[PDB]
Amino acid sequence: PEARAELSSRLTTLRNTLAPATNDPRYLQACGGEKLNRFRDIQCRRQTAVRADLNANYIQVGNTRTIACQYPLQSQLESHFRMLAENRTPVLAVLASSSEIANQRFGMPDYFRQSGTYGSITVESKMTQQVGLGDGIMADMYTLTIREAGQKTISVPVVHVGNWPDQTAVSSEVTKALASLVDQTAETKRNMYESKGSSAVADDSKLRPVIHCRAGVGRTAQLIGAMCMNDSRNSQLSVEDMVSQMRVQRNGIMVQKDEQLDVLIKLAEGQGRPLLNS
Amino acid sequence: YGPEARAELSSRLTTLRNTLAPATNDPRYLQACGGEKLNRFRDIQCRRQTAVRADLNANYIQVGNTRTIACQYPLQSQLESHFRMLAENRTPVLAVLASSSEIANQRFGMPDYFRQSGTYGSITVESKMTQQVGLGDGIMADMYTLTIREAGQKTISVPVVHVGNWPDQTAVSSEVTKALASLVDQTAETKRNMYESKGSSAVADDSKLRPVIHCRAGVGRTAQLIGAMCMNDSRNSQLSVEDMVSQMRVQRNGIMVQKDEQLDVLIKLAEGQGRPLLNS
Repeated sequence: PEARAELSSRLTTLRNTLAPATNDPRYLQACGGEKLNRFRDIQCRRQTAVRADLNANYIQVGNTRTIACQYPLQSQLESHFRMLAENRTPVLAVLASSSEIANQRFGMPDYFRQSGTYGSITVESKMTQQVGLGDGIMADMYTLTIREAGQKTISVPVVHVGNWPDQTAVSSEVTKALASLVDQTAETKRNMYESKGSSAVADDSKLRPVIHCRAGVGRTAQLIGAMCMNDSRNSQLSVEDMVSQMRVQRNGIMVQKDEQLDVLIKLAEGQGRPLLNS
Repeated sequence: YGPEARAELSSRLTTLRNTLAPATNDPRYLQACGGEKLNRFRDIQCRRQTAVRADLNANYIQVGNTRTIACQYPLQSQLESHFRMLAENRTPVLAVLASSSEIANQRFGMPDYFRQSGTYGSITVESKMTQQVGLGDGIMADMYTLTIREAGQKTISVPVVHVGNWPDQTAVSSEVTKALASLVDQTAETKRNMYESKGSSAVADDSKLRPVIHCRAGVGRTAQLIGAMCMNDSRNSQLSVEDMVSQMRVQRNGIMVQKDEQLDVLIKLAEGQGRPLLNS
């Protein structure tokens, strides 16, 4: 009760500090009258921005490097597939469910289960299997081939959690299962780039897991937090440090709901990881 | 816990299971009287000593402080006796752990007795669904009030917690199981206190006001929920996981905790409490 409440106070204060002012120099602004942020108040830390036209950030919490982003707006699809291609994406985790995707009010393009042409990019996907994660939650696996004029064809593994519960929170147990599936798909594809001699492997802003739910601050932060607690080398980090690093690297809302922070506390607890600093 | 301790736990439990295996017309197990099918599955029998009625495959279980009734899903021909058990028991909560998909598969012969209104010999029942409660990971408990009316007898209302979308394929995590054990306890606690303010004589009877729990055979998911309910009680602290599964098996049959995945939920919950797995 006590330490959790204190953890919330420090994170609320940080959040308030990070709040976006009008045309805030810390946050990426829409250059050119195109809509950049899907939600007016979930903005992109400029400094860690991957591209000027996407609301997406490079995050690194300890040893864990990922890209967290919002679900791309229809107009952002070509830049979004360019980000996935240049990054040589070892795994793309989509945490928005099929019910969310299919509800047109939300305007979330089904870009990875269909084949399409986006400016100069042609993509096609193939479903290869479903993997159970626990409690009936299933990850549907797809191969996304991105082809571009004059450029190489890049294949991106997609882990889609098709039936992520729209109502309840996902347990820490299913979250750890999903973090582990995401690391193993990433490890495998990374070793394929390595055996083919891609320069990609030497460049630390490449081969990063790309993770997004709808806005890229709730579920996204739950999974990234779990992937960090999973890598041994992150031993020294408290929950206070991890959420803090995510917030100053994307925006103040990373780990948006209490239900998401409780999953991070449960996992921490199971490791003897500290919640707070001191 | 350690792979080693878990493996030893499985050895002790397998030996007990083999000690308890039913011989032909075994005196420890309830035998079908006449040409009436008693057992929904012929290998999953009913311990005679703790049996509730001679015509049901259902047992009184008491692990430490926790008293429940575990039964198989009643066969069509057992529905009147089943409703009599639920009424005489003054059942505070009936937890049904078989999903809607299982119930609707006619090959399985599982009568949908709690979501419909019907007449079974002299008993008339009716249900009303009152609300769904979310347990975690998209699993939902659908709540129903079952009213059992019988000629010359009182009308009794049984709260039903139905886990409508219990996953048919995977195991249910310890987190959702803990959420389900707690809903069941709270529903029971409430109906128990209504009988108490009304002055029910039943609250002093230790064979009454027991949670009735059943899945399909009443040995797998049933054993998972009952183990969790025992661990939610402070007076059961001294008991290892070996003692709880061993008592359940001697009180019903030795298939209680039917799968390894069921045992692993019990080990995860145990671990989170610093409860021991083994005895010594």
